[PDB]
Amino acid sequence: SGGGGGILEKLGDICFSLRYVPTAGKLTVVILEAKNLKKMDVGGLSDPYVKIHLMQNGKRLKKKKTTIKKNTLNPYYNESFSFEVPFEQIQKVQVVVTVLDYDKIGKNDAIGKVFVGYNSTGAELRHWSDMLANPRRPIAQWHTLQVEEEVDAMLA
Ligand SMILES: [Ca+2]
Ligand SMILES: [Ca+2]
Repeated sequence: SGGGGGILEKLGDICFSLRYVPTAGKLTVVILEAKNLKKMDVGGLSDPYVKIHLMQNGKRLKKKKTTIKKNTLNPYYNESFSFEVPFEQIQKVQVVVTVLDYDKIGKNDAIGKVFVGYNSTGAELRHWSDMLANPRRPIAQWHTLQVEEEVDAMLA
């Protein structure tokens, strides 16, 4: 129950898999696809890419990013990323997933973001809990993107 703050924001959705291997402390995130993204270019669509942050206690510990897909609101990525998180800390971290529009000049604006892990709620918490309940098993799930203002207030 609960969560769902981004549902009516109409920013789009992201699908990714999570896998956690406790013995090795290996956390794998595969960015699969996004859909229904907000348009971010005047006269056009968006040039989306995805950033992943590992966080704890308001600090960005590690940063990864996908390739950029041009001129689409429904990008497919299928790009894998791994992090090292010891089992004693896996219930105390966040994985933050942000979709942004690439612009050749100017700060790349976020479309929206979500996080899973500590302090996550709703479908975000469910995905994380499913990951932890099933060591070594990759679990794919869709998430609704939420405005950065809101998500960042929860992460800070
Ligand atoms: Ca733009
Ligand atoms: Ca752009």
